Parts: sequence; structure tokens; C-alpha cells
Amino acid sequence: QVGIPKLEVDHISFSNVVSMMTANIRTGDDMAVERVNPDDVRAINIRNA
Amino acid sequence: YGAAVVNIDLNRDFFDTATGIDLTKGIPLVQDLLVPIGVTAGAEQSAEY
Repeated sequence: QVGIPKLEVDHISFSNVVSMMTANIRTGDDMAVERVNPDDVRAINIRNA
Repeated sequence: YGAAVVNIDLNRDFFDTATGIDLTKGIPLVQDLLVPIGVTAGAEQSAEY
């Protein structure tokens, strides 16, 4: 076990293990859902709960 | 000596289109009458009948 920068002294250390994303994360292929609307707006349960 | 099928329509000559009845397809079928409300473009036929 070790100090733990922060939970220990103050020696600002200058080198860490930063974990990062391997490559851009927001590249195209934006989700897209198809929508079907009820076809009667008069036979729409609504009841229960 | 050839006839094929012999249905029993509903005498088109009596139920003339002076009774707004378009009778070809087989069944009666007046146009605007007990139409349903709140439905897509079609749907106005299950009961146009």
C-alpha cells in the first residue's frame, strides 16, 4: 500500500496513470428509434395502475 | 353453356346509386355515414360497410 496522492502530505506529484479512452467516443451511428403510434386514439387502455 | 360461377348479388338494378349504395365489390357500402372518428387515412371502411 502507499501514501495515495492527496490522502497524503502535499508533494504535488508530476506523473500519473491517467486512464483514457482509446479513441474518440462520439463518432456517428446516432441511435434512432422508429415510432408507431396507436391507430385509434379511442381504444387506448389507459386504465390500470 | 359456359357460365362459371353463379353468385346471388343483391340486384344492383334495384339498389340504384340513388340510394348512394356502391354495390360492386360484393357487399353494400354507402359512403359517408356511420364513420369512425380519430383514425388514419384508411380505417374508414371496415365499417363504411
